[PDB]
Amino acid sequence: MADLLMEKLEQDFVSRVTECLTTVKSVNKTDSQTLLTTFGSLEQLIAASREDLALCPGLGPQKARRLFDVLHEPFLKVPGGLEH
Amino acid sequence: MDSETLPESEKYNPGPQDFLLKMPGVNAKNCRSLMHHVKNIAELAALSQDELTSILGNAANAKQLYDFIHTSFAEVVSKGKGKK
Repeated sequence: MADLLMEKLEQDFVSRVTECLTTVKSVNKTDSQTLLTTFGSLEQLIAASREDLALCPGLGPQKARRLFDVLHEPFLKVPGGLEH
Repeated sequence: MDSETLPESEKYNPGPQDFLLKMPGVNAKNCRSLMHHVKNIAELAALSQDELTSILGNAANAKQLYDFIHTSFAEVVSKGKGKK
């Protein structure tokens, strides 16, 4: 249950997104808070491009690229041809 | 057998999968099944609440995931129930 409580929903949510951003080696908690204030939602976080991440108030294209991969790369690489 | 249960998980892209593995209503079982059905994390975020419901099987988990993704933590931390 997500809506179990909203007071804890925000807490768990920011927690989950923080690790989400930090899924890449380069992105650390510093960037997490950076993207938090920039986008503010997981939707925009995944929808963010290398440029969207780079335009942030202190990130850098390097971390933006790595996140773009995690945010745009398939799980199984190529299960047949969703991509190639 | 069962959305395929092959030990190929070792070749699955460790970056995007990590983001999925840390999803709210997506648990280890569901995550496996997700990575097998959905192309990537971008897709689960681009799809409808019905789509993930169909894949997860649990309307709740699906809802949690969708609701989480399309909500903004920063806006919840900005307003709502009373913020100062």
